[PDB]
Amino acid sequence: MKILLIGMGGTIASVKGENGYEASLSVKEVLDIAGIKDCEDCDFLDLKNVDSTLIQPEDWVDLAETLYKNVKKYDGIIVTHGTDTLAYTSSMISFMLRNPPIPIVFTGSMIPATEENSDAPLNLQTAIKFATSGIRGVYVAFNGKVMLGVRTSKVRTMSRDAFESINYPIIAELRGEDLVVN
Amino acid sequence: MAVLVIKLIPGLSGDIFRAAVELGYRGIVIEGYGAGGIPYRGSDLLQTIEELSKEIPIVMTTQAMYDGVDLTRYKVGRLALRAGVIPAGDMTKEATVTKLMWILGHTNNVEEIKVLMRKNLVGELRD
Ligand SMILES: N[C@@H](CC(=O)O)C(=O)O
Repeated sequence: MKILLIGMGGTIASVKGENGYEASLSVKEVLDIAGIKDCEDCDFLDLKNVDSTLIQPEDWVDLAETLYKNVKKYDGIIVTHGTDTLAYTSSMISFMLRNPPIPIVFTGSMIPATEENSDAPLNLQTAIKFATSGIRGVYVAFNGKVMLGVRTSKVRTMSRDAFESINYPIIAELRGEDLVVN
Repeated sequence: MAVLVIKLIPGLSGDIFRAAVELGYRGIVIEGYGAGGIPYRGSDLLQTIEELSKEIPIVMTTQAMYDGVDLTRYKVGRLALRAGVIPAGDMTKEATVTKLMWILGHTNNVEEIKVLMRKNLVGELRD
């Protein structure tokens, strides 16, 4: 029923203005530009709005605390993040937030939700579908797959299928409106 | 919580590892070749590690993307074990480094840090 959406920034939130300058959308706007109608009874919470390259270890302590104070209040959490360090964060959170009572799903995109053929809609739709499953823990949703967050690495830099589960089966893969086990 | 991750290349020396420990780095990850190991000739690397391994955690992972590490597979690996190197097993590189940082965040007992890196905490490792 009840989903919390925490924003950290990244390419998913990106918008280039008419000038060298770079602007960021809030997590609420991302969802709406991605064209997500489903998400209902969904809250938003914008922790950061940076390129994930800037992430420091202190940023993780912030995120951990926030998550630890929301895990009882929600059935599912989604965290949108830049792809550059997405897997660093998901791994670290898995260690910090030892035993999560709910699914916590990290996602992002290689193409800003702004543009056409963005992978944002698929990623978010996937994250949300898994945030509402029964399955507690830390995960990455990307290119239609759900992967254990502490077994995920960025494997490609200029390509939709950017993340893989390493030496560990995919938790679930999308197949229409159905999340299939592995 | 300061960790240095250095990629093994042919002829690399232990020089920069002494420097890191002097600089206050509390942990070091080495990205080895294949299933893992250390050169026993061509550099002071192995002696440098046999030295610093007892003082700070020294972790070995693989430069390759899939299949992870096994220091029992080769003599080059076995030597690295004898020198006190902690294997990363089948952990991702992201898991290996964050796991280390998190452990160093509340302990410095190399020997303890070592049993921890070899234990499956959250589903990150086959132990
Ligand atoms: N440099 C970007 C890349 C991305 O999000 O795709 C970031 O990680 O914030």
